[PDB]
Amino acid sequence: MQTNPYARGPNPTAASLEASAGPFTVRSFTVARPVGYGAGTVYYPTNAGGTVGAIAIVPGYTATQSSINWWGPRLASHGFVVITIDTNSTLDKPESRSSQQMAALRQVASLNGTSSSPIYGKVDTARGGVMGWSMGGGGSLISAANNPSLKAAAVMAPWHSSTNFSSVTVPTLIFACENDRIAPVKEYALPIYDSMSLNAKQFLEICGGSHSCACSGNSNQALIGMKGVAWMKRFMDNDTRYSQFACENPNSTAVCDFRTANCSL
Repeated sequence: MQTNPYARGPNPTAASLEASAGPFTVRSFTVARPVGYGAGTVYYPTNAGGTVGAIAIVPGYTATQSSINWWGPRLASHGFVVITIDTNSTLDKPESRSSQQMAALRQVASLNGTSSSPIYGKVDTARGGVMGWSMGGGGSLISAANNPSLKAAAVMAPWHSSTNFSSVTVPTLIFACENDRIAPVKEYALPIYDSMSLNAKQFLEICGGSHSCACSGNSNQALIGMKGVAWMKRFMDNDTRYSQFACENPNSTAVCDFRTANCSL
């Protein structure tokens, strides 16, 4: 029997985590009046078996929700309320993306207390997570720095005007793309990872990836999805059942570099 209040769903295996969807049934609606950000889509489970944490995903420079949508149903199907946003302007900088990301999390908490919302009472507004691609990745790390109460972060090919994230205390997973030319691994992703000192962290380089190696439609949704859901489950939920999936080398040929620190089983 489970003793962790935040644990949801059954014992996972690599198979169930590598699938395209988890145990729960996902529905999705469109925020009719976004507050603090451009637009948004809310993915959520109908049968999580209790309230779940909320995750907000921000796309990159020039990009929109379609570049990151594949995360919403994948995460929500495993017991999360996921909001994929568009920014006020696709040119918004990483700092602005942090504000809009956090605003998207606040709106999800507002909607949680709205009787007409489909996520009415389905979100534990005290457990929030941040994700993003490229400049949205940089904005997610900024969100973690400014908001240490967030429970987890996971970013793809992160870009920011600075690589100094030594103050981040939130557990942060970084997907890096080997052949990234817009945010080269050895100049952004990896220097960002090594900078962090006060958190559990993981750096996972996808072999032969371009800047969008983790975007919607990539050929590694089994691994990147397994590791993203595992990380969020492990740290947003205290789900030690996901400890090995989150903390250990997946020994996958799709990975060209793996590093992790302070990831406790």
